[PDB]
Order: sequence, then C-alpha cells, then structure tokens
Amino acid sequence: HINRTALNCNDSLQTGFITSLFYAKNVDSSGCPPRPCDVVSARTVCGPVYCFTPSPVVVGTTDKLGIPTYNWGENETDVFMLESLRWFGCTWMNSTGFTKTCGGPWITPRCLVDYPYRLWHYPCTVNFTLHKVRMFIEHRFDAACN
Amino acid sequence: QVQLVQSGAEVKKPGASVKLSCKASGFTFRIYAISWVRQAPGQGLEWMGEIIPLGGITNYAQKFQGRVTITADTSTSTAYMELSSLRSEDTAVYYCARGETKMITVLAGTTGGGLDSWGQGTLVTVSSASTKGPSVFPLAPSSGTAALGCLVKDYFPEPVTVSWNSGALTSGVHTFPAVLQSSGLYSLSSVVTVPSSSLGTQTYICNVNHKPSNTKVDKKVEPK
Amino acid sequence: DIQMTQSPSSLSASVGDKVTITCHASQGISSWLAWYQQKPGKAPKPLIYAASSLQSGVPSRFSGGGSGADYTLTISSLQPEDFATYYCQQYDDLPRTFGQGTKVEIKRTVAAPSVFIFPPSDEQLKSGTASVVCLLNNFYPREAKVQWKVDNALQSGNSQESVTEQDSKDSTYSLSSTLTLSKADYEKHKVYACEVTHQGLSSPVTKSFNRG
Ligand SMILES: *[C@@H]1O[C@H](CO)[C@@H](O[C@@H]2O[C@H](CO)[C@@H](O)[C@H](O)[C@H]2NC(C)=O)[C@H](O)[C@H]1NC(C)=O
Ligand SMILES: *[C@@H]1O[C@H](CO)[C@@H](O)[C@H](O)[C@H]1NC(C)=O
Repeated sequence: HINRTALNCNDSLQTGFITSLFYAKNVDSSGCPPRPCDVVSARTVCGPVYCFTPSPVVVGTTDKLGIPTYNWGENETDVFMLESLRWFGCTWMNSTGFTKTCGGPWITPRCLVDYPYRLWHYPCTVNFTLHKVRMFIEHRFDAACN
Repeated sequence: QVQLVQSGAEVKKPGASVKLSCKASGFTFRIYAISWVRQAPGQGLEWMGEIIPLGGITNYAQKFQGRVTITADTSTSTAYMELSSLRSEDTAVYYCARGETKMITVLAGTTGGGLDSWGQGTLVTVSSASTKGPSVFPLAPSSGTAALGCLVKDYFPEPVTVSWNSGALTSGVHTFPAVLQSSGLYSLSSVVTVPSSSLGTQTYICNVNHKPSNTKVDKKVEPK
Repeated sequence: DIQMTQSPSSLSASVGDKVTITCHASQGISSWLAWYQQKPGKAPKPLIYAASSLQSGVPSRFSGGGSGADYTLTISSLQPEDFATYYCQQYDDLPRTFGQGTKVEIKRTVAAPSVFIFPPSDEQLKSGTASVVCLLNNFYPREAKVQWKVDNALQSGNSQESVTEQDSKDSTYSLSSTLTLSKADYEKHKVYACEVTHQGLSSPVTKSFNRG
C-alpha cells in the first residue's frame, strides 16, 4: 500500500517543504496572509493525494485503466484518477512544493475538512479550531474552522 | 532482510574527525530516517541526529550541531555520520538505527514504530595516548581453596584477550572490566580460583593477547 | 527538550516475578513512546512502540501502557533471558531523547565474598611501581566496601575498583581493588591490608601482608 504514493519531491526552490512530509515540525505561520477533478499525472505529485468524499480518503497511484500501480509514481503511465470518487474536492503537493487543488477540503470559505496532512498542504490553518461533524449516508469526519 | 550493517571501528586523536558508515538493506532507503545513537562506556543512550535520504532531511541534537554532519548517498543506501573536533568525551559505541517517519505512521499499516532496527555498533576511542602493549605481572597465590591471577597493566587501546591454559581452564575464571588509568593507559586483572590441593602439581598460565599492538604474552603464575 | 526519567533505576528480582518499569516525560508525548532492551555488549533490541503496541517477534509477557506524560512497561513473569537494562525513548519531538535506563538483575540469597590480597610482583617493582590487588570473589548483593590500610593509615584517591557483571550460573558478583603506589612509597611501609565489609559478613574481613 505504501508503494502507491508519489515520491517526486525535488525542492529546487529550496523552501524545505519536504521535511513536513516526514515530521510534524512547527508550522511556519509567519509569511501567511478552479480546476475540475480530472486525472493527475503522478510524476508531478509529491506525497499523498487526499480527496474528500467529504470524509478524507487517500488516493493511490493507478494506471490509465484504474489498476493499482506500485512504482511510487515513477513511470509516466502512473496517474491519480480523481474523477472516480464523487461537494467533492481533492488536494496534493506538486514536486516543487506548491499546494495543488481541484473542485479542495474547504466545505465553506471558513471551514476545512481535517486530515493527517492538513497543515502540510495548508500551513496557515494551524490556529483553527477542530470539532466533530456528523451529516448524511452518514460521514464521520472532523472540520477545522476559524 | 531489513538490516543495518555497521563498521569502521576506529581509534582517533583529539581534534581529528571520524566518518562512520551504515549500509541499509531490505527496505526502501529514501523513506525511513536513519538515526545515529551513541553510548559512552557505562552510560545511557544518546540520540545524535537523523537523516531522511529522500529530501536530505537532516536534524541533529543541538549539542552536536557544530560538529556532526550526516549524509545519505541514496545510490548505495549508505548513511554516513561525520563527527569532528573529536573529544575524549566522544569515546563511545556508535549505533546506526532505522526510525519511522510521518509517511509510515500514516498510509503504511505495517506496524513497527520507533527505532525498529539497529546496527551492531562500532566502537570509537578518542584519546591522546599511543598504542602500547601490556605488561603482564603475576598475582601469585598465597601461603581449602586458593586464588591466583594475572595483572595486565598499561596498554592502549582496548581490548585485550585473556585466557587460562590456552582455553582449557574456564570454570571459576573472572576477567574484570578494564579501567582507564590517569596515565591514559588501561589496566586489567584476570583471576581464577583453584583447589589449594593441586597448587604445585598443576601449572597455570594466563594467555594475554593485545593485537592492536601485535602482542601476545603468556606468563606462568606460581607461588612465592 | 523533553526529559525522560525512569523509575526505579535499579531493580532486583527473581525468575517468575511481575515487573513494572515507569517512564516519565517532562511534557505529554501523545503515547509516542518506545521501549528497548539492552544486554551488555549488544545493540538495543526494540521492544515496544506507541506505548502499548508490541514490536515484531517479542513475547506476549512484555506489555506497555500509559498516556500523556506517564508510561509503564510490564513483564508478566520474568524469564532468565529477560534480565537486562531497559530504556524508554520518546519520538514525539526532536531531539529524540532517552531515559537513563533500568537495570533488572537476578535476585538470590546473600553470599559472602572470599577475600584475597596479592602483593606486587618483584618484576613490576623493578619498573618503579607497586600495584597491590585485593580480590572479592563470588558475593551478593553487589554493594561492597573495600578500604586500604597501609601501616594502619586509611588510603584515599590511590585505588581503583572493577566489578564483573552477574555470573551466568551462580548469579554472584566479583570485585578487584587495585592500590597503586610508586616503588619509593611502597618501600616506606611494611603492613598492607585490605579490609572488606559486606552484608554477608558478620564482622569485617581483613586480609594483609608484610613486604617479604
Ligand atoms: C508546481 O506548482 C506551481 C504553482 O502553480 C508552479 O509554478 C507556476 O509555474 C508557472 C509556469 O509558467 C508560472 O506561470 C506560475 O506563475 C507559477 N506559479 C506560482 C505560484 O509561482 C510550478 O511550475 C509547479 N511545478 C511543477 C513541477 O509542476
Ligand atoms: C515496492 O517498493 C520496493 C522498493 O524498491 C520494491 O522492492 C518492491 O518490489 C515494490 N513492490 C512491492 C509489491 O513491494
């Protein structure tokens, strides 16, 4: 299951974004102030791809047919079929450390669905407050609002 | 599989530097944190630093931030640990250990956390002393059971092998840990207890082997 | 940083007893706590991770628990291979920090040391140094006092001690005390004595010799 993660992380801009992939760190909140979910080539992605059904769900690498691949997203035929799991949004980190999104985890402009890598992809949501949300089939997930 | 193999046991002088290597195998090198932990003689474990080979993610304990450098080399999957301005306090057993990362605590589901695999360790002695073979003096038994031994004094560096009757005598033998004298040289004593009945009939020889200096000394221990 | 303190730091038990080691952290570490077992001369063996979860291959008699800033390792009933040193280690924050370790040693009945004193060899005295050695053989518990008395003056700062680990079969300790004097100072005095006090001796045992 681990091999299904894109590891095309090259920090050519030298921002140090990769360390928060492996360690929670201390989010650097200082410096802080419309695509549909198609298919995503895997060699542009660094780390896990999270789609929200709204419940957080990890998307693994597949080929162009939906067959799981286990090459860490190295071959060009590795993709992320985001349009196969439909409010619906996805997010991930591209190779040079930018947060990519399609439609993300924002149920509202105010609240965002929590998941293990929320603060990596969105470092400016750290001071947000979490609380349980129940809503219908029922989804058990947590949200982060101002 | 999944093992860390370590070697490069080295004796260095104060001010020098030492480079320790750690060959990883049996797992995906890029993803795990290869950490380094040292244990000074008779002391506890001390975490020094870790490297995650993919991003070259290094983090060190602050005490070592101006002396240690850890490097990856993802080609051969060999983590390195370079410690410079060596001090006598850096005499220790240095361990290589594999530590899990946030990518494994999440989206792995294959158990095993913490530092779940360790290298053998390599011993690094830092001292200003020079290699020297040991002087072996006898601990002659006294005028119904008796005791005798050998004083293996003034050698550098560790270790020294001692045996009795070329290995034939093993029951009732105690070879004590070496002590570092203020001279910078180590000293050690090995003893064995015998029936005073067979004191003059049986012959007892200690076999002292200090190969750092290509020295082997065997001396017979007899009364008076 | 995060300081990790264990309790107790030494513990003496026999085979079949239940043991609990405590590990305390200066902050809450969210159950990101590991336990290792180290025997003298070998690398630490991973034992517990994430407070409760058992590392691969270790027997079921080991278990861990706790939360927040306080954790515990419990051994159901000890076995001969379980006597070793145990370390905890938090991995919630950097730097990773260990606790000082807990040494679990074998319990046994009290055994008195056989005391022996060895004069310095004539060979060594030629070199200009006298090493007088006192041997305390096969005793329990570890705590002994050797004090050196030369012409009945108590020595200080001129002796070194070395003690073996617990024996494989009789579970006892042994200790050597080395008094190191120059040839000159060695020949100024005649009576060299080694006085030993141990829990197994009703009265202190003294071994001694005169030059010659
Ligand atoms: C990762 O994402 C960033 C953000 O979109 C990309 O940077 C953009 O690159 C284009 C190239 O023409 C520029 O026009 C944009 O201005 C850039 N955006 C920002 C915010 O700087 C980057 O190219 C992507 N990297 C990869 C490897 O796909
Ligand atoms: C997963 O990645 C490792 C790392 O190279 C590789 O050895 C293995 O063959 C890959 N596939 C599977 C199914 O484990």
